[PDB]
Amino acid sequence: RNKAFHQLRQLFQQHTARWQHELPDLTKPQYAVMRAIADKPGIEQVALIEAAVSTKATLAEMLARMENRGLVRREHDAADKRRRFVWLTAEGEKVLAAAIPIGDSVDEEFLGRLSAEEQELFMQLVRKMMN
Amino acid sequence: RNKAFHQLRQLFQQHTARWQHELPDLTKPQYAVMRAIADKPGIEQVALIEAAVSTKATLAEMLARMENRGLVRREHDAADKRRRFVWLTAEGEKVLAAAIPIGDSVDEEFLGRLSAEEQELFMQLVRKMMN
Repeated sequence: RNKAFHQLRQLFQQHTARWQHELPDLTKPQYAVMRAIADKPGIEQVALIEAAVSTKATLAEMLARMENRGLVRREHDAADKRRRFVWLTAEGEKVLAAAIPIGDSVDEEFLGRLSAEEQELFMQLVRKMMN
Repeated sequence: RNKAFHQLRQLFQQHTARWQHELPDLTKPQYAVMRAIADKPGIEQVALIEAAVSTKATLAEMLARMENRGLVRREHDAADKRRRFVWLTAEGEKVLAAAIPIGDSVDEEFLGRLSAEEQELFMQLVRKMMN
């Protein structure tokens, strides 16, 4: 179709499908969460919605499953047990470190068909469409 | 993040969220299916996976729910009851015709921040990354 956002879902689904084959137990939302926890340990669970793209509900179920698999650990505010702080466990660290090159490689199967200038320009368009 | 595909999911989720508010009972996959049935009535259910971006399973559940709401109707091959042909009902026609301007409008909140040349160029990048 000639619809930009239809072709967008085409590209996004192909990337997701390749991601699923390569990382069957770590989806892109789960991977992004873990990336965001690594470069900000103790990040607030609420601040992790922007840093990972999600809703409060989806992040809650995600973090529960990751907590259930020993990938992350969480601590609460003593004054407001609603707010939570999230860290990556040593097991989660190992999972994340191994997944980064695989994710980069899945990105590269698509980004690699673009020049560095084209990749940068794709990024400025996507950012201009958001802000 | 500086990751093109992370920002892609950012843009795609914002568009989906606005789509959900405007068309709560017609998701983008459901809308794309209906568009593809309109300009090819009697299309084979299997051929509707490409024309709508989906898996066989997701399309089956989608078409069942749409059939259950009288939006589409289906006929089978007499020699192979597995294969199905899909049409839009008159009620589905009305739903589709009303949804097209709303969808275009949701697309426009993002595409409108781009010049015609920028929109065309975003499309060539997305297509170059797929083929």
